Amino acid sequence: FTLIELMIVIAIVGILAAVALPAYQDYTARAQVSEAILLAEGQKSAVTEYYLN
Amino acid sequence: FTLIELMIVIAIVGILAAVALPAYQDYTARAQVSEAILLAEGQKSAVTEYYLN
Repeated sequence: FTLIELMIVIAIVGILAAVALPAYQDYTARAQVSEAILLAEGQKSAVTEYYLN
Repeated sequence: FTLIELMIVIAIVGILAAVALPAYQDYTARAQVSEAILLAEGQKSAVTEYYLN
């Protein structure tokens, strides 16, 4: 008898595929969301520039 | 794990927008306040001119 050793595999086979993937496509999103933010960084002072002058 | 690298961005994203902007719209004001002063410069001697003669 070994099957419970196979059972535990197929328990490992059914993986979670952690929410630490989709919370980190949401924070990979935070990466390229930031890529949008880093654009905004340029306009921060330029928009400001119009706003002040 | 990298998120603290994203955290620190969004700490950089929330910028100060330094008071060295509004203290220097107040001193940009000092520029065009001076533009009013540089007008006054002409009247300094002309007002004086009436005052003396």
